[PDB]
Amino acid sequence: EQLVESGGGLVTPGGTLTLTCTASGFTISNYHMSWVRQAPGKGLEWIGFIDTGGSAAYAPWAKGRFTISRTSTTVALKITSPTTEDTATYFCARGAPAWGTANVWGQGTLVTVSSASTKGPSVFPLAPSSKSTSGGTAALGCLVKDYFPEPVTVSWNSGALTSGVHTFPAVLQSSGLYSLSSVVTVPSSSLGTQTYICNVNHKPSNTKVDRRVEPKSC
Amino acid sequence: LDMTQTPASVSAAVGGTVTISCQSSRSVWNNNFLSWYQQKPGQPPKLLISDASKLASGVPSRFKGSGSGTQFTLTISDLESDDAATYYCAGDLSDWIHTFGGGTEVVVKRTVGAPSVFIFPPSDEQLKSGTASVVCLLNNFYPREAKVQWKVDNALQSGNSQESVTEQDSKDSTYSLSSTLTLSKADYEKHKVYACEVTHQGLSSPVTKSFNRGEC
Repeated sequence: EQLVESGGGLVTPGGTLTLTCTASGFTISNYHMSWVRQAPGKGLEWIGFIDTGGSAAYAPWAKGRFTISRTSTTVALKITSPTTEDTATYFCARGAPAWGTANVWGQGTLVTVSSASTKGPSVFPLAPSSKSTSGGTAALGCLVKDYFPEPVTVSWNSGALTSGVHTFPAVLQSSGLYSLSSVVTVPSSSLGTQTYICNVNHKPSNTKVDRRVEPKSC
Repeated sequence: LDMTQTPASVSAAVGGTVTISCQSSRSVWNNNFLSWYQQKPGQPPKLLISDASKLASGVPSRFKGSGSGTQFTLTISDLESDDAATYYCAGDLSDWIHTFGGGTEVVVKRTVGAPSVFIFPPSDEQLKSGTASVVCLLNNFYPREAKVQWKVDNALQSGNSQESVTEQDSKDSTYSLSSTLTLSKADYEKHKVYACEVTHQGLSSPVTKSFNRGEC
């Protein structure tokens, strides 16, 4: 049983965006469907739901600004006249949040309300060294700089390297662009032998970057 | 609030017990239409319990829901490292009032551990573009609070750094932190000694990692 969300992304203030969810492993028309949002760093907030007949109910704050609809195979959420306060991750959730049928949620899609343009990242090495090794263990990484909007994903060696990896939450820079680092600790004795490549994906700009990170020739 | 969830944060060591409370403004539907969720970073929340006490599929019995009417409790026994997460109750208060509690962070208690510290110079690639990012990594420490001070030729740097901290690790219950100092290429190349000074409960005295610009 699975819900797949789509339709998110960047939207100009006052514009209009629509999110859609489809179902796998169950029949979506047999259920109530809710929409729930979560602003960055905040808690879950129920927007509304729709019954099997197509009748929708909303939270008091959400009325007039959100429209929930459904077809035989989909459920959708239209966002009317978004402000920056509507920037959030939106989830489709089966049933209603208190109900036993709410064990199936979509992965969530980020809606960013902004007039700014999409921009792909530059990826820079965080190179291992003498100032970056302790006890036989070194650290290295990638600095993923100046992208918009969120999100970016980072893997190492195409997912083969996961132990000791830390990918940090993005920070919003004063420029209005995001930056994040991903690091991993490795044996210092491996730095000449083993290859370390961070795989960066910024789907909003359809940008993919592979950056090999090695000690700097100095 | 329609739903009042307390406390904001709760903590126990592995094997311990934590207790989370939720009170609704009026009785939930059927006196038990109350659910509990667990949420980790980058993920949707996962249903633990519905109907006040009924375990969702795949959820261990150490998650115990109790209560009725307006007063509900989530008791997590035999706490595991992977229980580090934020937890929410959700209620159906009739009249189509569907609402979440404000959430409770669960911190897994752990032996105090000092960070391993690493400093990274800006890449030549980035410098060509006119900006220099200097990064200091504080790796695998506990508890969460840590202080980073940047020094450039022993001048304390203020207002030109930003930091980010990871979630508590699901296996070893540590945190990691990155701090990034931003300078222009011109400012960077006018100075020699770049130092990251770290203060943490697991350290008897501050730890400093440094590099000299250009040096191997």
